Parts: sequence; structure tokens; C-alpha cells
Amino acid sequence: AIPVIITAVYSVVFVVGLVGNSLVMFVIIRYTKMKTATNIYIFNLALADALVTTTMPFQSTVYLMNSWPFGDVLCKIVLSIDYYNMFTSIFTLTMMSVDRYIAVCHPVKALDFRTPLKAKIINICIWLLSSSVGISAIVLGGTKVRDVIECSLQFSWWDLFMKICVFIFAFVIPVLIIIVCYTLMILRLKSVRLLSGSREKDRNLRRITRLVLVVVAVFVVCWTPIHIFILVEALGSTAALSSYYFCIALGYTNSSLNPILYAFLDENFK
Amino acid sequence: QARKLVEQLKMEANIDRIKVSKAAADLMAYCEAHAKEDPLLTPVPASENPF
Amino acid sequence: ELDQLRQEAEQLKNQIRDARKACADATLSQITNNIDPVGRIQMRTRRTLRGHLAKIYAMHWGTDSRLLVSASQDGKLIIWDSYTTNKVHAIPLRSSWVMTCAYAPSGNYVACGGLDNICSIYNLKTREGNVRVSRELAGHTGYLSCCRFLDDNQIVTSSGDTTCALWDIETGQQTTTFTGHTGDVMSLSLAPDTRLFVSGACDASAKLWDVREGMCRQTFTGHESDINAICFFPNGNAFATGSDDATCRLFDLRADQELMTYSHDNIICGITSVSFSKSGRLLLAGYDDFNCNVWDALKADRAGVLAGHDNRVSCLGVTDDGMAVATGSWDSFLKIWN
Amino acid sequence: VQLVESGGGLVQPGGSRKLSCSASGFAFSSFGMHWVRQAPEKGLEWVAYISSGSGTIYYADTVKGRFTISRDDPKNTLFLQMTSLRSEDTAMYYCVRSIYYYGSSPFDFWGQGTTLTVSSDIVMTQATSSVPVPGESVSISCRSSKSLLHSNGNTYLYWFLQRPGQSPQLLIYRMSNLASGVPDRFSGSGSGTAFTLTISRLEAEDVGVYYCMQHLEYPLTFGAGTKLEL
Amino acid sequence: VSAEDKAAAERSKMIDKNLREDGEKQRREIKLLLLGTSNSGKNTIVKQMKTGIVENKFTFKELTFKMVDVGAQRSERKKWIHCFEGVTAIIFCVELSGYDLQTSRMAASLKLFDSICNNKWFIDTSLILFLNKKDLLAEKILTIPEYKGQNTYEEAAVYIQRQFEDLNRNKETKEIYSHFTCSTDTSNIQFVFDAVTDVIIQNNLKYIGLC
Ligand SMILES: COC(=O)N1CCN(C(=O)Cc2ccc(Cl)c(Cl)c2)[C@H](CN2CCCC2)C1
Repeated sequence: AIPVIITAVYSVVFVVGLVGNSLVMFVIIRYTKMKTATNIYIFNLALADALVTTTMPFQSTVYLMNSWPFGDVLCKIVLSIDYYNMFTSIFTLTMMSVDRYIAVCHPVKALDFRTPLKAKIINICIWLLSSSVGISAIVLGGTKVRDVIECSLQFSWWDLFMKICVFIFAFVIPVLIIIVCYTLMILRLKSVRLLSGSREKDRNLRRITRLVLVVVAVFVVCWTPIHIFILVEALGSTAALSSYYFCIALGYTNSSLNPILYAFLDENFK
Repeated sequence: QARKLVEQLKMEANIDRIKVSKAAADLMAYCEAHAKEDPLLTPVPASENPF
Repeated sequence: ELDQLRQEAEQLKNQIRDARKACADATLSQITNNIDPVGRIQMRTRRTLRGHLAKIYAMHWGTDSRLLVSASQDGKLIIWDSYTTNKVHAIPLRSSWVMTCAYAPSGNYVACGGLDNICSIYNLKTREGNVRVSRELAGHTGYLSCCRFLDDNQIVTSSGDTTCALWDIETGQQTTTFTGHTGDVMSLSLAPDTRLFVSGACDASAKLWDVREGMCRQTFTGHESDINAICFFPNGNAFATGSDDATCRLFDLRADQELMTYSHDNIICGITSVSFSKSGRLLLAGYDDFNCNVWDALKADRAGVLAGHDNRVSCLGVTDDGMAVATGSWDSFLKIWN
Repeated sequence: VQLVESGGGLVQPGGSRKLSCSASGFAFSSFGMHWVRQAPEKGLEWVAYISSGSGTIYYADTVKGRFTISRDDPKNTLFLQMTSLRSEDTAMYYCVRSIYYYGSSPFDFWGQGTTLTVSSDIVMTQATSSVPVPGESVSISCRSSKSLLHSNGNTYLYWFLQRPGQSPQLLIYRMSNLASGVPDRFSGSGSGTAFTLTISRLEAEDVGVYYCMQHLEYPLTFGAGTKLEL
Repeated sequence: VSAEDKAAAERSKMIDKNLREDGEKQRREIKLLLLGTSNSGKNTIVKQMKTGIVENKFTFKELTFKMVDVGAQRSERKKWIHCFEGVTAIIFCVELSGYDLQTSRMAASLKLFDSICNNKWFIDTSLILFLNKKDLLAEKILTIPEYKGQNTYEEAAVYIQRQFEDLNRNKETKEIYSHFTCSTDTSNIQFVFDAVTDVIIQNNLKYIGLC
């Protein structure tokens, strides 16, 4: 047949992802809303992931029919929303990792830094930093033409940048500093009582280590192939669209699995 | 001492005690005579209520 | 030798019990059984008061029924405006481990005290525009659990050294010392005519003292645990106690015995505060189960429930006008209810 | 409590001048502060107001755009800049402390003023200007343009007495309350638009000019004044 | 709203700002209670860092300590021990030279420890356990009924720590930090530093939902 119906993963990842954030906002209104920094970090991450999840049919239609048959403003709006909330989700993951590292390895200064007002101004700065990519996607985008109509970053060496740029500022720096933050956090918890005693303390420590390993693994497996394909198709020259839409399907799978790992495994919800 | 401890309690032993019927009647009379002046019995109208 | 003392004491205590049983011709419930019940008091919160960052242990209203002072563990005595939710004053305390605060009837001074064994008197209506420490009263061995104002120059204090005290504020000296309790004294309430006062302690005992000659006029013993709160009826002839045995009990002075009990099987937690309404019909008691209960004082019925605090309710207060009830708890908030 | 005002003098028209007032003997930062001037042969006139923490600053209509009021609480000083001075600014300026909470007594202390020689609103009418008076009882009437009874049941009228050669001092605040340091023989009573001050058993240190001031809305307006003479 | 009511509201806002500024400063501090005995060494520990309640403040490596001592209370403990429900740690002082000194010192020490460590308010509060008279146990000798051990040094103090840690019921939620006191060096407060740091992380993990 054809490996198109197998891209029905653009549904199961889709709806659950929306559901994954649909139950998230209720946690703000059915529990402690903003008394802790972690709660508002979870709230911004859930909102960003829901807005990433909103643009599913705008790629499933481009895959299903090999063209973008909508208007120019729809192309600009959808692409800007995609880039904006992608960067927002990545930076929110990064700052939750930094917050856990600060709470563990610099705990005396965490009495001052881990203020809800400071977390609010950091979140506002994160959304404002992603607004750069959002606005630059608004002004530099558009729909091209060839019997098919195509939506991309229409402006070539200018497309080597803003591809290597999103690779550098959206993949490598966040993954490196979350890896450093989590490995230093685990090395600190290795020598902490009520976690290195007997009975269930080592079990709790190994549970924390398993959570660290699974969040790092989910991030790398759900954001490496997209970047690899983007770089090797910007540099190098039927199966290409199929593999590319499996990769960005995994990029959506991150938005599905992210509120699970960062909300349901949190022990402060109930 | 024990002498003072028994002397004070014997001094307070001999007092004039009315019955419980008089006490209940007095409490009933006091609560009935000041019921209209109690804002917490019935909810006051919002015009005359500062809250 | 000492044989006569114990025998004589138990004999005259037994005849005190015999006279008390002779004077119990009926009960309060039998007389009040033909009263139309009050019903359900669904009093709701009108103001919430934010600004305290630690738990509140005491409050006391004003005579004008608009200002109220509150004491918390963050070293703060806050004087509020109930009508507008306005902070009139914020007094930083020298010691943050306070359990009691009082407001003078003249409105010119406030009092505070706690684990520091000192009753502090602060002056409000003074020059320089700031509240200043006017008096420090020392001489108690235990912590200061309650304090109430007689006049601008007389105060009465209850402490955890089994004693009460009457101080003259201007000279700062012990005018009278009230002795006789065996356990630590927790609560205090003055009669409206300012001549007698009842005091409740940890020996499960309430004691009625006369202010003039400093003598224990009466002693009432019915409870099984530590009495934490005590309050006079508006008449001045009866009083009500709350203890850690999850019961309130209403005593009479002239009858010299207990009149009524206020308990339920589904409440197993103690009582931190007790108060009456203006007419004395409604007895409001703060419990440890995050709620305040409203009993009918004549019929022993749970008339109402104030449930707005998510921590231990610590202090209650009913205005002299009877318009509202303020409730302070351990969740750093205190609310006005009507 | 001391409010010593300096900086005044003789200035040619079209100039600028810096008035200052040093405050001592009280917590200066807890008080809102007022500038009120008086013409050489006329009554009082409100000029400016600054709040505690310098949050609210209000000016009169005849000084807006050219007068500035400021304060420094570490130095405990109040400041008034005046620019493009007119001949109508020739007055003696008083610096007044006032505090606002429930039961407060604003306009309680008035400073020793400083001289400056430059060479919709509610109307308070004090019709009588000379009432002869001894051990007698006197009554001074003041009238309004709109009612001073606010919706909170508080009537917003103040009564000051200015003895000859002395700064005015607060007699009555909020139309009925008698200030500290004032004998009980003063009484203030009034209803909407119509007010009176009754002095029973007049004695020495009662001779002066009596002023009624409203405090509903800025600008604060005085009456013309009524003089009691022997 | 009238002019004076507006100014009163402005004063209330200023008081709110001052209250928040004081609350942050009282939130950056750490409260610990000394709860040993007058025959234990509570006063020596507090004075080595350099009637009524006493309360000492001193900052060690950007951590302000609010050390409260309640040793002058001849009243019932159950009526004021709830005032210390949310303290950071409990410091408990025990004299090793107490079994053969003044009567029932060791029994009083274990009884007070069993009262405090198993108290309802301190169900999750860690206890810092100081063992004093380290230089006096070596010259006092247990020789005084169930020891069955030798009477030399470097094991009697271990026996005392085992006796005090055996009273710790309901484990896997709280930790006893044991330390022999050295009255010459500063190693007393460093340990008080380190234990408190181990508290904060143990709090912070809960605050970040990882524990
Ligand atoms: C980091 O790698 C990138 O630079 N990417 C960011 C933008 N992405 C797009 O596919 C743009 C786009 C085109 C057409 C349409 Cl209809 C839309 Cl909604 C979006 C990729 C990733 N997104 C889309 C799927 C999950 C998030 C790759």
C-alpha cells in the first residue's frame, strides 16, 4: 500500500497531547495555583505544549496533499505560532532543570532566588525572548508557488543561517546545560541523608535518578532526528517527505509526552 | 500550708446558693429581654448593616 | 499530726458536694425545652484581612466595634479597620513568641504578651505619630497566657505559674496576686461590672476571684482536661469554659455548679477560644478541626458552623455592638463574619 | 514637635524662590505635609500637599505649572520651589503636618511660617467679621456651598484659631471632635451646609480670628474668618 | 471615597509594603530551638559561637540563625511547644557526665528526648544531638545494669549515641544528627551549618516535587 495511514500517529500523538494539557490547567485551579515556582513553570510549559499541539492539521494536510492550499496570512500565523511555542517549550524545560539544580546544589541562595515573583519575571523574559523568533517568523516567511503551492521560510545562503541558528540555540545549548544541571544534582543527592541510608531511601534516590534519565532521553530522542534531517537537507541534496514527517511526528510526540513527565510524576500535585 | 488550704476552702464552703431553676429563669429572661438587640440572631438588612 | 487536715478537707468538700446536689432542683435543658430554637446561623464572611505572614494567636476588638488588634508570630501587632480593610497601625514586637493581646476600653493603649514573661503596654494616642512602648510589666515566672484591661491604669494578667495578677500600670507594680491554682492558667475574663473575674487553668478548674480583697471567691471543677478558654455571660452571673476534652461547659456563680454541657460525638478536638453574642444566646467556640462552631447557649444545639480557615482556629471575638464576629487562625488570615 | 520654616524674603516679580521647613520632634515620614499661605491682611489659602512616601502630590489652581512640593525623609525636610513669581504670591507661608487614619487629627500642628514679598470649588462663607466680646458665651457661624456630610457619616469641617501674632492652631476636627491641648469649653456643632462653634465662658487666649476649613475635595477652601475682640 | 479615606488607604498600602519587606527578611532566617537541660550544656553551646525566654542571632556563611532557648520555663511543655511547630531543626544537649553526677540526669535526658523526638509537632523535624563532656567521660570512668561491655574510652560514647538513637521511632522521615562537642574549635557551628543544609535540600526536593 503506502506508509501514509501509518502517519495516523499524527492523531494519537495529537489528541492525547491536547488532553495532556487539558488536565494540566485544572491542576492550577483545583490545587495550589501560584504559591510555588514549579507550579507556574508547569503552567507555562503546558500552555506552550498545547499551542504546539494546535498546529497538527496544518502539517497533516500538507502531508496528505502535497501543497499548502491556504492563504499567505495562515502560512505566516501558523509558522510563527509553531516557532514561538517550540522555543517557549524548550526554554521552559531548560529553566525547570536550572530551578531543580539551584534548589539542590545552591540551597542557601535558593532561599532568595526561588521566589514566585522572580520565577514570574523569568517566565516573562522567556516568552519575550521567544517573541524574537515569533516576530521574525511573521515578517520573514510566506507562501511560494511552483500545480502545487508551498509554505516555507521564503526570502541561497540566508537559509543556512536561521537553520544552524535554531539548531544551535534550540538544541545544543539546552541539552548541554540540562545534562550538566541534572548530573550535578544527582552527584549532590548521592551524599544526602534520607536518600543514602537504608530501606527505601536508596529506592527513592534511584527513582529520582530514573526520572532524570527518562526526561533527558525523551528530549534527545524527540528532538534529534528533526534537526539532523533539517541540517542534511539544507546542506546536502519520495522517501524524503515520509522520513521528514516521521521526524516531525516525533517532535510532536515530545509535546505529547512532556506534560506527563513534568506533571504526573511530580509528587506535589496531591 | 494545708491549714490555709482547708481554711480558705471552708470559708468559701458557706455561701448562699440559689437553685438551678432561678439560674435557668434568669438566663432565659436575660436572653429574651435582649434578643431584638442581638444582630447575630437574625440577618440584619444590608442598609443598616456596615458589613 | 497531719491526719486531721486531709480528713477535714475531704469532709467539708463532701458537704460542699452535698449542698451542690441539694441546690440542683432541675436543669437548664428542662426549663429551656419549650424555647423555639434559633435555627441555622449561616453567617458569611464579609472581610478577609491579609498582611500577617505567620500564624495568629490572639485578637481583641474595640469598644467602638470598628478597630481590632491582632498578634502573630511574625512579631507583629496589627491594628486594623474592619469596615475598609485598612491597616491603621503595625507595631513590631520585641518578642515574637506572643500568645495574648488586649485593647484598652479607652482606645488609648494596647497590651501584648507571651513566652517572654513580660506584659507590654503600648500607647497609641500619643504625640510623634508612632506607637511607643509605654510599660513593661515583669514578675511572672510562667509565660503570659491572657491579659485584660480594667482601666487605663489597672490590668489583670494570667500566667503559667499558677497565678493571676492585678497590676497598676503607672507604677508597674503587683497590686494584687491571685493564688490557689495547681496547674497553669490559660484564660481570663472580667465581669462587666469590673469587680469579679473568672480564670481557667490546667488543673481542670475555674476560679472566681474578687478584685478588691484578692480572695478566691469560688472554685468550679467539672472538666477532665486543660481549660483553654473562658468567657463571661453578658449578665455577669454565668460563664462558659472550653477545654481540650472537646467540650464547652456553662457554670453559674450563684448556683455554684455546672449548668450545661456543649459537646458532640463527631468532634474530638480541643477548644482554643470561646465567646458569646451580644444577648448571650449564641456561644461561639473555636475548635482545632479548622472550623468554629456556634452553639445555642440555652439548648445545647449546634446552630451554625463558620468554615473558612484551612488551619487551626486560634482566636475569636464578638463586637460590643454584636454586629460581627472576627475569627483568627493559624493560616495567617483573620476574617470578619456576619 | 517643631516645624521651622525658612527661605522667605523679598524677590522681584518673575523670579524663583526655594522655601524649606525642617521638622523635628515627631516621625516626619508618617505625616502628609501641606503648604498653606496667608496674604498680609487677608485669610488663609491652601497651596500644596504631598503624601507620605511622596505618592500623591496636589496643587491649587493658582499655582499649577509653576510651584513644586517635595520632601526628603532622611533629612526630615519639606521643600517648595516657586517659579515666575507674581505679585499675588506675596504672603506668609505655613507648613502643616497632617496624618490620615481612622480617628486621626490632621492639621494638628502648624509651623512658624516664612514671609515672601514678591514686588466648582466649595465656598466657605463666614459672613461675620467682627464680634465684640468677659466670661460670656459666643457663637461663630460658617456656611458651605455644598454639603460636607460624606456617605460614611463623617462631616468634614475643621475649626482653627489664630491668636494675634501666632500661627493658627487646631480647635475642632471633623465638625465635632475637640483636639488635644484644647479646653473643654469649645464645642462644635453643625449640619449640612450650616455650622457653628460655641465658646462658653470666654476668657483670655480666646481673642483671635476663627477659620472654618473643608476637607472633602482638593483644593481645600477656608472661610474669610471671624474676629473676636475685647 | 473621601480624600482622607484615600490617604488612609495609601498609608495602608505603605504598611503592606513594609510588612512584605520585613517578611522576606524573616523568611531568609533559620530558627532552631535549644531543648537540652541546665545540667546539660545549653548555655555553653550558645556562648561558644563567638527568668524568661532567650533568643540569640548570629550569621554563619550567609545563613542567619535564630537560636531560641526556653530553659527558664517552669510550666507545662505541652502548652507552648506548639509555638515551635515549624522550626528548622531541634538542638538537644546531653551531658555524658550525668549517670554518676546529680540524680537521674541521664534518665531525665532520655525521658526528655523520648518526649520531644516522638512528639506530634516534631514528627518530621530533624534533631541535632550534641553530646557534651567529651573530655570528662574519659576521666569519669559505664560503671554507674545491661551494658555488658568494657569500660574504656571510644566505646561508651558510642553506647550513648546508640541509646539515644534507639529512642527514634517512626524513621525514614527524620534524621538524628549526632556530634561530640569540641569546646575549643568552631566545628560545633559548622556541623549546625551542614545539618541545616541537609534539611534545606530535604525540604527543597519536596518543594520541587522530587520527594
Ligand atoms: C527545530 O527545527 C525546526 O527548525 N523546526 C521548527 C519548525 N518546524 C516546522 O515544520 C515548521 C512548520 C512548517 C509548516 C507548518 Cl504547516 C507548520 Cl505548522 C510548521 C519543525 C518543528 N515544528 C513543527 C512540528 C513540531 C514543531 C522543525
